[PDB]
Amino acid sequence: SGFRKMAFPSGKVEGCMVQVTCGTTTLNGLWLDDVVYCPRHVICTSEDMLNPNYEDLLIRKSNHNFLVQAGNVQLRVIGHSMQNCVLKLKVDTANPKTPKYKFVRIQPGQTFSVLACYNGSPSGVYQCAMRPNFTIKGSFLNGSCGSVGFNIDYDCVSFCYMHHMELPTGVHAGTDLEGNFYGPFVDRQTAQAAGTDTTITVNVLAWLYAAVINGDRWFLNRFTTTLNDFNLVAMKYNYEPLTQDHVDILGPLSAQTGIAVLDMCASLKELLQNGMNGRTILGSALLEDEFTPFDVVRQCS
Amino acid sequence: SGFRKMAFPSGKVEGCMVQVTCGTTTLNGLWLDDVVYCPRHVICTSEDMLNPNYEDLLIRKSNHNFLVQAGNVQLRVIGHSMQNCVLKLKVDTANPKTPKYKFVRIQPGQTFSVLACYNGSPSGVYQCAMRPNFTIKGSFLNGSCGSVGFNIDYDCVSFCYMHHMELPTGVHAGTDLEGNFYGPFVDRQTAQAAGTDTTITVNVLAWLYAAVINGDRWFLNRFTTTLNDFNLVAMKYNYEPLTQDHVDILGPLSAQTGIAVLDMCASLKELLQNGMNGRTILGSALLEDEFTPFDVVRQCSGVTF
Ligand code: NA
Ligand code: NA
Repeated sequence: SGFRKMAFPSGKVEGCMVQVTCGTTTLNGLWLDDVVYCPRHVICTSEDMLNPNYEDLLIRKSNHNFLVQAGNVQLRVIGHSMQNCVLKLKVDTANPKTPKYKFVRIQPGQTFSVLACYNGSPSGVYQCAMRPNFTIKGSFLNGSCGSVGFNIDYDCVSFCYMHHMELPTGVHAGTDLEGNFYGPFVDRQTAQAAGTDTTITVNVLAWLYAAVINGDRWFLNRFTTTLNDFNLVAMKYNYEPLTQDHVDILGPLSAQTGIAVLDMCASLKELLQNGMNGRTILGSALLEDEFTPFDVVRQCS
Repeated sequence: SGFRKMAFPSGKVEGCMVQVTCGTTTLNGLWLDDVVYCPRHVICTSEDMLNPNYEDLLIRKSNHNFLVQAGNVQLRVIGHSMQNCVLKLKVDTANPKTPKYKFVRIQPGQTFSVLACYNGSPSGVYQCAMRPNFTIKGSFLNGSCGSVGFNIDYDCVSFCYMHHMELPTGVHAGTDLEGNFYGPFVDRQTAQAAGTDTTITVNVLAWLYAAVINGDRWFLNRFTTTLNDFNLVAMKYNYEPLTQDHVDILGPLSAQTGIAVLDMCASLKELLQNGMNGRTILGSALLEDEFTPFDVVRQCSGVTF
């Protein structure tokens, strides 16, 4: 039993982290087969961080301006291209530690693990979620750009996030591994602000189902609700609307515990109205929204 | 910026995990050099688990009774030996992935990373602390026995924990890699219960410093206190005593933030005596105590391995 926020084992990703340097700037890259992926702003200088013209900047670069270091080895860049906001450096050597992998674009509410790196060396691993406003509440210091987020299923690593920047609110923004940003953000240092963040409702309900599994029932009630009445209420607490897709995703947990999905919604509505009265659920005094319905079955059932 | 519960990168340990099978029981083993380590209760069965004699059960076993499996490769056991509560299986192959490593025993309040495995397959990693009552609040389902806990320093892995059992409270108990239990527990099917737990005070203080470093400052006040006066309040609320050594260990963070430890203790005192007034610290409504001062310095400085 017990319920921890759990991250994926990071070994398969550790063997892919490299250091990429252009002029004065050094950040992390991802070495897979004979390609190193990194954020394109590694070619940006102090002078033009507001309105960098990446096409004009990249055409002026030679292969040997890119310094790639895998551990103690220096890799030879033999070609370069840009795909949206991700730089792709072709190297002469394929990474022998390349795992089975794919690139996936995730949706808000989905969870993944982050391997925070500095100078191509791993610092630590943690679990997090894509917030509804397309940011992540990460732990990133200067030089962490290029760290990646991933899931692991069987033996296949699905890369879903690359870190690019921190916003004034302290939260973080990045791209998928095809270089498309999550959310309405751009790799420019002009004024940008995250949209108002909300709670991932389907994840909260999943975590309340996990509590019942693990034996906790003090928050249940005899009421049910209509989907619409629930959303009217939850929106007033800055909760994400619940869709019929979400209701279907929770179908399995509703079976294993015998509590109908709209029944559990009534309990959540009551918790928002009352708080926890000094009590806790699964060791937390706040409602947790970074466990997906999938994670809950992974770790419980 | 940002602050998260962060585990060590686990690659060096994933290369050492194997599956051990004896009779009906299957659990995880740690393969280092030419030895596999695992809990000795793998040789137990239904009849014996209530009151076993591990001396006697083991001399009855033969090397061929132990099926050791590294991925899809099978290791030949050529010797078996017992050290306290861990079984040592000698194999005919040294693990080519053996890291630089060391066996250490940790103290209550210290933190480590756990690589939870099932059938020898690493499944997840999380950060936890050795509670003052010598349990860990982990996440383990059947088949996770033999999962290990570790720290990393520079390039060296310090193995400090091996999981053995779950307690009726849902918390977990285990040993160091020399087979000595943490806490007053035995590897038997007998009535066992965790002692009453307390909160790791020096870690709460470390976490308050982390909140300040990240710009969360509402709980600070103008007041200072005395080690003696705080400890009488701490004991009142089931907090661990704060020793002078704890104060020195927090020195770096007090110098980096300008809040003396006893200045911060006053803030913690007021939080114990008044609550959180309906607001949070680093996104938590409870006081976090699973970050050590060293953990805080390292996440805020960016040390790598
Ligand atoms: Na209900
Ligand atoms: Na104070």
